[PDB]
Amino acid sequence: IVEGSDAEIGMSPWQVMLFRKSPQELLCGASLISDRWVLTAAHCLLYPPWDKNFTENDLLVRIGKHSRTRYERNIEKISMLEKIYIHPRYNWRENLDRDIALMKLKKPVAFSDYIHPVCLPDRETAASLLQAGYKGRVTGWGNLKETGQPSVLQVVNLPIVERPVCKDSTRIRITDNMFCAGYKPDEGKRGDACEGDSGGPFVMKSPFNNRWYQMGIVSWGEGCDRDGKYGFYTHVFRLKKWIQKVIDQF
Amino acid sequence: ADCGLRPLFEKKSLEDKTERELLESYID
Amino acid sequence: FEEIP
Ligand SMILES: CCc1cc(OCC(C)(C)CN(C)C)c(F)c([C@@H](Nc2ccc(C(=N)N)cc2)C(=O)O)c1
Ligand SMILES: [Ca+2]
Ligand code: NA
Repeated sequence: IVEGSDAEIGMSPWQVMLFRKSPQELLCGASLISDRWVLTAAHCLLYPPWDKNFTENDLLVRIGKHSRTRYERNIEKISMLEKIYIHPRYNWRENLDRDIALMKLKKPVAFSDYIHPVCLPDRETAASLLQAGYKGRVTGWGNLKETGQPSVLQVVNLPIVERPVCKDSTRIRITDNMFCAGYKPDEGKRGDACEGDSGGPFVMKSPFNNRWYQMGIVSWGEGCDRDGKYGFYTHVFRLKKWIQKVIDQF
Repeated sequence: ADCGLRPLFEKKSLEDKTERELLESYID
Repeated sequence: FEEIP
């Protein structure tokens, strides 16, 4: 996260760290959506152009974390993966269209002060909140700058951007399964996700029921926090039928 | 049933330092 | 990263 701030304790209790076993390193963020299921970006697990193809045994999921590098004894929980499910129409060839995957945990994780699931939006939530200017929140342990690494989870609040402005900012083809967020040059304020943040949540707090909903997944971007560029996010609601299908079946 | 209600915030009626920024942006 | 047990 570039130009964000340190999270408060328990500020993002759905935050999950995707952790590579060997070598030991941060792969991506992710989010807890029940005691058994974790949501992340497909590209965190599968990206053939760069020979990325992680299997269940390659990684661990770390939940309840605040510190990036510490083993947070008596606080974080480490879970193994039973199965990965990548969207069958995930487009890694071109533009990361449908950049979404689910991970089933081998065992249910116990909820605590530091571990608690986020809500997924329904149609009405999404219609009400997914509006240009409306702000959401992005969290992660990724790079502090495009060109280093945080001590603790970082947080930034960013406004959703009008679709034509998103389109006009890039040569990449933008689909309905994506939205973009970030401040405009004329807006003065800064902030963005960066390397290491992909797969993490873009959340909004409903003013109707005071619940946090995950509207996006950190997906892609060109550099980090550049003027006239915006972060791109997987549109969770648009892909929710897939999410439901997978959990209902497996 | 309890999704998106944080033990250390919503559940005990405490607000985090910047959530009000989000509320102020939800204008419509 | 600190070692995990
Ligand atoms: C491992 C696969 C991968 C693919 C990415 O994009 C692919 C593509 C074709 C959409 C464009 N590419 C030229 C960046 C990509 F951005 C990443 C990239 N993800 C990323 C996400 C958000 C931001 C931001 N908000 N500034 C920046 C970077 C990364 O971690 O390298 C990773
Ligand atoms: Ca364009
Ligand atoms: Na920018």
